[PDB]
Amino acid sequence: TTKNFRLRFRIPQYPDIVGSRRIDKDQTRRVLYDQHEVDRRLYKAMTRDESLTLPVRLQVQRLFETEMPRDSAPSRIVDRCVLTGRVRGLVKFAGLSRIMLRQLIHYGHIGGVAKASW
Amino acid sequence: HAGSAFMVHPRNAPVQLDVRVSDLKQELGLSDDSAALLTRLAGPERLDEKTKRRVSPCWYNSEEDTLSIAADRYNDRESNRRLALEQLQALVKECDTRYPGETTPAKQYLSGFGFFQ
Amino acid sequence: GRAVWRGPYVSVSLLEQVITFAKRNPEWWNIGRFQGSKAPEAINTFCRSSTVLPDFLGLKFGVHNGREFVGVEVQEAMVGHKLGEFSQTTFR
Amino acid sequence: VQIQRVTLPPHQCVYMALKKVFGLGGPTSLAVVEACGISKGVRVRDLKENHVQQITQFIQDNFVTEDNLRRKVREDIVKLVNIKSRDGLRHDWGVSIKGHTSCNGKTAKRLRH
Amino acid sequence: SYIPPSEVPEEHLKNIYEGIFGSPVAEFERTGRCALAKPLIGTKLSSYYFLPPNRQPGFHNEEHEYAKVRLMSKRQKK
RNA sequence: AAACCACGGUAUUGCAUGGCUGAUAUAUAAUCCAUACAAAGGAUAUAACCAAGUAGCAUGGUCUUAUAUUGUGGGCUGGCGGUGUGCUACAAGUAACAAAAAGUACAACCGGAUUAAUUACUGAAAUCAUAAAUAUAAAGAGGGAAUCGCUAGUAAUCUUUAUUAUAAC
Ligand SMILES: [K+]
Ligand SMILES: [K+]
Ligand SMILES: [K+]
Ligand SMILES: [Mg+2]
Ligand SMILES: [Mg+2]
Ligand SMILES: [Mg+2]
Ligand SMILES: [Mg+2]
Ligand SMILES: [Mg+2]
Ligand SMILES: [Mg+2]
Ligand SMILES: [Mg+2]
Ligand SMILES: [Mg+2]
Ligand SMILES: [Mg+2]
Ligand SMILES: [Mg+2]
Ligand SMILES: [Mg+2]
Ligand SMILES: [Mg+2]
Repeated sequence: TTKNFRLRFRIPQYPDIVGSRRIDKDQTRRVLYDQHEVDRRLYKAMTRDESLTLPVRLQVQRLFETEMPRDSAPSRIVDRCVLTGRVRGLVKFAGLSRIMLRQLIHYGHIGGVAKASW
Repeated sequence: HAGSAFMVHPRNAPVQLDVRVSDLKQELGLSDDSAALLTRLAGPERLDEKTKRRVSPCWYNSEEDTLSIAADRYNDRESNRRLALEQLQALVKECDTRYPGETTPAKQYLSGFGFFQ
Repeated sequence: GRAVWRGPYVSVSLLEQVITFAKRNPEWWNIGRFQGSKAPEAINTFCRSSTVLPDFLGLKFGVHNGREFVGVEVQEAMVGHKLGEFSQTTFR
Repeated sequence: VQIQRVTLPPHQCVYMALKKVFGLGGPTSLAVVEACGISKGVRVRDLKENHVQQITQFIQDNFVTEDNLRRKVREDIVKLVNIKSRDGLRHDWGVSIKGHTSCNGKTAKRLRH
Repeated sequence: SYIPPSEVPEEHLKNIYEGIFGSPVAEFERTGRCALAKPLIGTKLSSYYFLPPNRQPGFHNEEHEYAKVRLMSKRQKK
């Protein structure tokens, strides 16, 4: 029957194969947001434009639900580690979790980043 | 930079235009009133205290007697130069019209074109 | 709360439910509701974040609380509040 | 000197003394005295009968005072209780209306209505 | 009448300046310009994850090869 | 969603394991901060008994089409008691307000908790988020047995920055 293999990475910089969880669904949301980004911005401007009458702005408000899915909302998107998919402990400037980042730094696989003391 | 083949650096597009007021007055024969009005329109540079980033497209420096214009509206280096040159001509046209002065070959050349406006 | 100049918020799904209800019972909607007759039926909804409007008067709402639809009949004193303030989710 | 049946201390400034009225505070008391032509340098013992009458008339026309203010607040709370909203139940139970108060909710417990 | 350049209203100077270089956007306006003045980040969000193709033409799938060795290294199931 | 297929699992055993970490901490240093117009003090590194800890990740055994993958609302914040780590205060006016009438108010008008009405801001959505302002103006007058930190630019006290849609004590 059908199969859906877990997303895993085999890289020479790490002695073990690295597995991840739940990156496909978050990618689907990011694509949908880009799909409806233009229309969302137009309706945001109209609903916060005081020169328009309230009866017209109320009708525009209903377009946020009838003309686009709820999963295109930018507030429902989270940043996961690109290698493991973990949400908590993420280091944004590198895109990796603190667990993976620390080990890679020790072996010089992150450009310019080294231990500090002062 | 290492990522040149994957993304265009955002700082390639901006351009700046500088002109010395004393030379500009001599070339176009601007009167004293016209020069004074031009300086007032420009004014000193304004930098936001939150980031210390210049936010004034046009400003005047008294120590160097220089009028500067910054153009970064578009993504192309050349398109910003075309924008900056047009804006400089607009300022000259406004100041000259209010306070007409001497006539010079440069002023006659621009007048025939119409200041490209 | 929501800025007053931006108007009240009401869900599109809730409005469609009321519109269907009015079509089913035109006589009560036009006349009966004002005399004081009770609604012939109830409307179940999940819209706990919608505001109660003056136009919702004499209607019976079954508001979901996680397990069942708790009945809520709209009174004049309830206008301006959310439907979720009259349907309790926790029990002691 | 008594305004709204509240005794004002004689040695205190007028704008400071008026804060003792239920329904007037610092900012509002200062407005009342200045509206009547009294600055911050005038003390209660320096007032005359005409000055007191002007203050009393001004307050009654512009502000809601002790007894009417207390009634208005209570009626607001009672309406919530009868509506049976989330806040109304909390008022009836005698506990705070905040989300997480299982660790520190003592003040609302001793100030029940 | 002759108006000296030093006695021109600031309002007229501002209109000339903004008519040429544009009108800035204030912190809290209700004209609907703040939404349209923000940059779009549709592409930046959708190119965040490291998702190389499962099968690269001309190369072996090391993850697929890794799985096969694991199955052979232990006893079969059922 | 993958075809001489590499199904999935936040299911279980940390007493079957890898990796990583808590746990003795003096002394020393071709290391770092600072230094160039006279100086002081720190940081980092230095092999563990403890079957100590481990649904991030990887792994042997056992279990499971599905103990998988998904939609809407609800819960993790829950009317009660105990208590750890912090912030804000009060005895002690060396306080409080402040743009000095070389001052102003008061004599804990010191303290700023709780609740009512109102408005702004972010967001598709704000009763159960935040801020401001008006009214309201609570406990607290230095705290039992007991107990913690530190020995000089240190304790104490004050301001600011960063991680960082809105949201730090
Ligand atoms: K704290
Ligand atoms: K104590
Ligand atoms: K210190
Ligand atoms: Mg008072
Ligand atoms: Mg599960
Ligand atoms: Mg162990
Ligand atoms: Mg053990
Ligand atoms: Mg331990
Ligand atoms: Mg355990
Ligand atoms: Mg859900
Ligand atoms: Mg928790
Ligand atoms: Mg004191
Ligand atoms: Mg005070
Ligand atoms: Mg004292
Ligand atoms: Mg007391």
